[PDB]
Amino acid sequence: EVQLVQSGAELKKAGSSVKLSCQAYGVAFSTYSFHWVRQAPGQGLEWLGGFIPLVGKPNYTNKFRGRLTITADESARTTYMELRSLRSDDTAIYYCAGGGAYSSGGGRFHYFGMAVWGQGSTVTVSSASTKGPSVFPLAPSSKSTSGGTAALGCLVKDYFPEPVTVSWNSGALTSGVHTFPAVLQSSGLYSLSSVVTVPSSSLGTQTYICNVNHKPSNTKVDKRVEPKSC
Amino acid sequence: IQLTQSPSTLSAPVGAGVTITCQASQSISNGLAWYQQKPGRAPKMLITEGSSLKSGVPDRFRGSGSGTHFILTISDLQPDDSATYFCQQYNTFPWTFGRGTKVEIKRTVAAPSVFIFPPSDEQLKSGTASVVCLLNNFYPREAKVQWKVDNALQSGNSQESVTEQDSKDSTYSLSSTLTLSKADYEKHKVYACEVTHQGLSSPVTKSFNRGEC
Amino acid sequence: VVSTQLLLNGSLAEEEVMIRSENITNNAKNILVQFNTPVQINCTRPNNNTRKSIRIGPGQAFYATGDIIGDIRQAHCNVSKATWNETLGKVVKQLRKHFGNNTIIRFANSSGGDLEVTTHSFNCGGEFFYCNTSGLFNSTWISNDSITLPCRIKQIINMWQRIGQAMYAPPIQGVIRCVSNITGLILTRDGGSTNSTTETFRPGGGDMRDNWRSELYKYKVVKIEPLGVAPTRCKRR
Amino acid sequence: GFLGAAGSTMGAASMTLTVQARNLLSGLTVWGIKQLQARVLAVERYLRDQQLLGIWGCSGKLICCTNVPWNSSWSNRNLSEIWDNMTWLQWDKEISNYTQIIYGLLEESQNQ
Amino acid sequence: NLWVTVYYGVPVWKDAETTLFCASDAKHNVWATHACVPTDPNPQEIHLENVTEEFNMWKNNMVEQMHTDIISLWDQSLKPCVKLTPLCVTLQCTNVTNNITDDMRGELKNCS
Ligand SMILES: *[C@@H]1O[C@H](CO)[C@@H](O[C@@H]2O[C@H](CO)[C@@H](O[C@@H]3O[C@H](CO)[C@@H](O)[C@H](O[C@H]4O[C@H](CO)[C@@H](O)[C@H](O)[C@@H]4O)[C@@H]3O)[C@H](O)[C@H]2NC(C)=O)[C@H](O)[C@H]1NC(C)=O
Ligand SMILES: *[C@@H]1O[C@H](CO)[C@@H](O[C@@H]2O[C@H](CO)[C@@H](O[C@@H]3O[C@H](CO)[C@@H](O)[C@H](O)[C@@H]3O)[C@H](O)[C@H]2NC(C)=O)[C@H](O)[C@H]1NC(C)=O
Ligand SMILES: *[C@@H]1O[C@H](CO)[C@@H](O[C@@H]2O[C@H](CO)[C@@H](O)[C@H](O)[C@H]2NC(C)=O)[C@H](O)[C@H]1NC(C)=O
Ligand SMILES: *[C@@H]1O[C@H](CO)[C@@H](O[C@@H]2O[C@H](CO)[C@@H](O)[C@H](O)[C@H]2NC(C)=O)[C@H](O)[C@H]1NC(C)=O
Ligand SMILES: *[C@@H]1O[C@H](CO)[C@@H](O[C@@H]2O[C@H](CO)[C@@H](O)[C@H](O)[C@H]2NC(C)=O)[C@H](O)[C@H]1NC(C)=O
Ligand SMILES: *[C@@H]1O[C@H](CO)[C@@H](O[C@@H]2O[C@H](CO)[C@@H](O)[C@H](O)[C@H]2NC(C)=O)[C@H](O)[C@H]1NC(C)=O
Ligand SMILES: *[C@@H]1O[C@H](CO)[C@@H](O[C@@H]2O[C@H](CO)[C@@H](O)[C@H](O)[C@H]2NC(C)=O)[C@H](O)[C@H]1NC(C)=O
Ligand SMILES: *[C@@H]1O[C@H](CO)[C@@H](O[C@@H]2O[C@H](CO)[C@@H](O)[C@H](O)[C@H]2NC(C)=O)[C@H](O)[C@H]1NC(C)=O
Ligand SMILES: *[C@@H]1O[C@H](CO)[C@@H](O)[C@H](O)[C@H]1NC(C)=O
Ligand SMILES: *[C@@H]1O[C@H](CO)[C@@H](O)[C@H](O)[C@H]1NC(C)=O
Ligand SMILES: *[C@@H]1O[C@H](CO)[C@@H](O)[C@H](O)[C@H]1NC(C)=O
Ligand SMILES: *[C@@H]1O[C@H](CO)[C@@H](O)[C@H](O)[C@H]1NC(C)=O
Ligand SMILES: *[C@@H]1O[C@H](CO)[C@@H](O)[C@H](O)[C@H]1NC(C)=O
Ligand SMILES: *[C@@H]1O[C@H](CO)[C@@H](O)[C@H](O)[C@H]1NC(C)=O
Repeated sequence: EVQLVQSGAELKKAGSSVKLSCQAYGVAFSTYSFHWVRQAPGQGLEWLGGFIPLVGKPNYTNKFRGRLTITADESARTTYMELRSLRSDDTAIYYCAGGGAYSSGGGRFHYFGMAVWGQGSTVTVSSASTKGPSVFPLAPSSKSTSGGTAALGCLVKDYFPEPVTVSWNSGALTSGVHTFPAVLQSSGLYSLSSVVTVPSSSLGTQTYICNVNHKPSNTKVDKRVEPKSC
Repeated sequence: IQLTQSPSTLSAPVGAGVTITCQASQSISNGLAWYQQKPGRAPKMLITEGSSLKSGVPDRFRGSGSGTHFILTISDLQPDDSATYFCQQYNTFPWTFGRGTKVEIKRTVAAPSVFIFPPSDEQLKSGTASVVCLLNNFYPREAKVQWKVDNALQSGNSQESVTEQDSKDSTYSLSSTLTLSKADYEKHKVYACEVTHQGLSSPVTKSFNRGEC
Repeated sequence: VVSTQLLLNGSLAEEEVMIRSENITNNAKNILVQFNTPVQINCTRPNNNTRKSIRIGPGQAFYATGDIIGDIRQAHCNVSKATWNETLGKVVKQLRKHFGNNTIIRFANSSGGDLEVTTHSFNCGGEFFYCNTSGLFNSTWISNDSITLPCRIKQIINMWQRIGQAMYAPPIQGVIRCVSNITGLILTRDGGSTNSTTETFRPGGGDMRDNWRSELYKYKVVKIEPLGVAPTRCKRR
Repeated sequence: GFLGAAGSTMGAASMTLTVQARNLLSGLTVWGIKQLQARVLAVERYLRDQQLLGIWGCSGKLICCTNVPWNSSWSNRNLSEIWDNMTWLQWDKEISNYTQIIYGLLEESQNQ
Repeated sequence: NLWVTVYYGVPVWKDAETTLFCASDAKHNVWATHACVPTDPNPQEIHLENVTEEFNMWKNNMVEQMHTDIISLWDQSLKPCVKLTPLCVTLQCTNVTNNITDDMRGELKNCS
């Protein structure tokens, strides 16, 4: 199969430049069309650009003309996107997609869409600085037990910017796990709380650990959740 | 080329079929693709060339049309179909997406499960206290949540977070967080959340007292 | 390289000892064995020979053997005993994948034929050696030193198993020594019927196509057909 | 390079035709005669292909559109699963039955 | 609305037999390597991705050509050399003595 791997999250300043990379596995790089798309928070999709590396002449949207550059490296089989003079509205999730094309002669090329998608990279520009996440274990108690099921979890506070990845038991436990979307406070930082409901009989026998990762600050915290001692 | 997608929102019960219409400002031959996206996930292509079904996609999705009118039809709705659908054209540069339609699932009304929790001691050491009360597996999504600190209503200091519809039973979950300073937390003793739901005959109140398990 | 019963100066397998046969259950077919590591063999003719020229006509000379100065000894080859032990162990281990795990496997010597097919025949610096390999293939296997193979020398040569044309090899002057790699084997199996629990393998050869079939075994030749038609939606203008 | 896209789809292999095109012309007395015949045969094959292309109206081209419509009885697969989920080696094995009919149609369409 | 389009230079091949020629690195040798084409220092090898082929070791036609070439070169190398017709006469032979060993008895003869 064909897979695309992108870089990590990016935090930049206004007026600077940002570069993103996308590496492909499973196809011939020179004859496969690659496209860069973006999605603003709470908005639709916006096709930024795309090209076939063999032709060597990328196509751009007129809105982003003069600010966007798309290049390729066949030796490393990776495509690079450079965006210059970032503004306040450029914080978004950027996707790298791929598709196949053919030729009918005389410079005519026919495409089929974007069958393969990357996982996306979050790009944010603001005046704030990086802040390590703070993790607090939402311990189970008698007030969080209903019908033999007790709800526990972990809350993340005082971190910036997005995102933070939360997992339970290194991904072993997935059923009943609810990760509420992060919200913005007046302090300018984000906060969320990922919870999970488990049978009350397993509280004293099953160990629950929440693993939280904050890549831009390079933070990995494993917090154990236990019933509060009384 | 501009693509108009209708309807903006649509909800149907399990077992019924839905139709989404994509209309082009000018002829694009038959170069249209239908994509599906779930919250917190990259888009996945469903239909290419307008009517050719992609590999690994269930037969329930059908695409048809030509000229400037295309239709996407879901014959047998399933609990995993609540998601955002897009139509895109690739016939001529630049490529443009539609506005998208958020297909939702209609089911029976279910009562919420109410839980509450005071802030942990580690958070209390930082001078900030967050009391969190959660409503689990309640449908529909609309509900009323109120905070009462020592029988006094609190406003302007609570934040509500709602997750998207579940892909298994089509139920919502809500979390209400009340954030205060440490002095405000230790000033009062009794804290409660009151929840009003369509399926609940009376509002459900979950209360606790500071310093008690 | 032209040789019988042993493959010399060839290529080595990358991972294990390779056993190849057109039909392994048919005992009329030969088995080609490719080694993983080579076995060094040292062959020599120790006599100090003299060459004399005799004019047999206008502008025509004949090179005869003169006198041998010193003593006269027999040409021979040496192989390592431990290395041959290890190689035969690997070969029998690979053979036990086609005939069972509890079958006794024994190596015997050749059986009948002319001098070329019953001996390891090769060429060492202008001299044609025919060596007796009864000490190499003589053992049985149940689920510092050296081996000396005596050799003979011949001067009238019939190559390619033909008749009507013979070649005379003029003598070489001085002592002769050569060192080579054994990198393969040619074997044949005896058709033991009547519920035989043992298998006997004997060295073979004679046909030189199997010598160069062990090198041109991973190549094939293809012919390009660069013309195709396909359905598009472009029309001639 | 040469034959590089033999495992790629039909669409990907349509952008490297010149690589195969170039490697068809230059890329005792007993042995001397044998080698000469090979070169003469290669020249003859190249000239026959060029004459066929010229007769079809496609002189000096690598990709050539025609006026002959595609009969659905030759193949029913749509363009999405031909140019994107198929190689030329598989396509030849499927359309080997109808090749002569298509060639005759091309000739008689170009002549008329 | 589909039309036939012609592509010249597609990566398709078939099985065939032909005459391969000899090359050697760049004087009196039985196999006339001097008469073969010089070999390039760095040959090209193109790995065909996603390609599965069928091979048959025991029905390869390169072996027959190699056998024929070796035999022909051996026969050619003997043309300009001396014929030994007058050597087919009656020889008077005696056993060889003077420092032979036990295993070398009767292996050499002194013939006039
Ligand atoms: C397997 O391969 C090995 C390695 O290639 C090979 O061993 C080599 O054998 C040759 C032939 O006997 C040796 O070359 C000879 O070496 C000495 C020193 O030069 C001389 O006896 C010979 O030169 C004389 O004869 C030539 C013939 O015309 C004259 O041109 C020259 O002027 C001399 O008069 C000849 O070069 C070579 O040294 C060995 N190599 C080693 C490392 O021992 C072996 O024979 C191959 N086995 C088989 C079965 O083919
Ligand atoms: C045609 O052959 C190529 C290789 O010659 C195949 O590409 C290979 O596809 C696999 C799919 O799993 C790739 O593995 C993946 O690689 C990375 C790194 O580990 C990661 O995404 C996954 O964990 C997985 O291991 C593999 O790297 C890739 N090989 C190359 C050289 O790119 C291709 O799949 C074959 N095509 C078909 C249709 O079979
Ligand atoms: C390989 O050789 C074996 C014999 O060693 C062949 O099997 C024989 O098949 C014939 C019929 O074709 C039977 O009458 C014999 O009894 C079989 N012999 C044995 C020992 O079972 C086999 O067909 C050969 N394989 C091929 C592919 O030709
Ligand atoms: C092969 O090995 C034999 C035995 O080692 C060598 O022949 C002679 O053997 C005697 C004892 O039997 C030793 O004293 C001699 O030193 C050996 N000769 C030499 C020249 O060392 C024989 O030489 C070996 N042949 C080869 C080609 O290596
Ligand atoms: C064949 O002859 C080679 C030399 O031509 C022998 O290799 C030598 O072995 C001796 C004794 O172990 C070592 O001291 C030398 O250093 C070796 N020389 C080289 C160049 O490696 C080899 O042992 C002989 N093989 C047999 C089976 O007799
Ligand atoms: C295979 O080995 C056997 C057994 O050593 C050889 O048979 C010997 O032949 C010689 C004459 O050549 C006799 O003097 C011996 O008595 C025989 N031995 C036995 C046990 O009968 C046989 O010649 C060898 N075959 C070959 C070398 O082709
Ligand atoms: C090949 O070697 C074997 C083993 O050395 C020879 O068999 C011996 O032959 C002699 C006579 O040449 C007999 O006296 C021995 O009894 C035989 N040995 C055994 C174990 O039977 C065999 O003859 C040789 N082949 C030849 C010389 O052609
Ligand atoms: C081979 O025989 C010849 C004679 O046919 C021997 O040469 C003669 O040897 C005797 C005794 O030493 C001399 O007196 C003569 O002068 C030699 N020459 C001739 C022409 O008669 C020769 O020594 C024999 N060689 C061997 C190895 O036995
Ligand atoms: C014998 O094999 C060794 C090890 O592979 C190799 O280095 C050497 O060149 C070979 N010798 C001959 C004479 O081919
Ligand atoms: C060689 O392998 C093929 C399968 O790849 C098998 O059918 C055949 O029997 C094998 N031959 C031998 C001699 O092991
Ligand atoms: C062979 O004899 C010649 C001529 O007498 C001599 O020069 C040479 O050293 C001898 N070679 C040996 C004894 O190995
Ligand atoms: C050779 O192998 C045989 C069979 O295993 C063994 O009995 C014999 O001792 C070995 N010879 C050696 C190691 O010299
Ligand atoms: C033969 O024995 C070996 C010992 O390693 C084993 O791996 C193999 O499976 C056995 N083969 C059989 C029982 O057919
Ligand atoms: C064959 O092997 C046997 C058993 O080791 C041995 O006695 C005999 O001498 C060998 N024959 C040879 C080496 O010719």
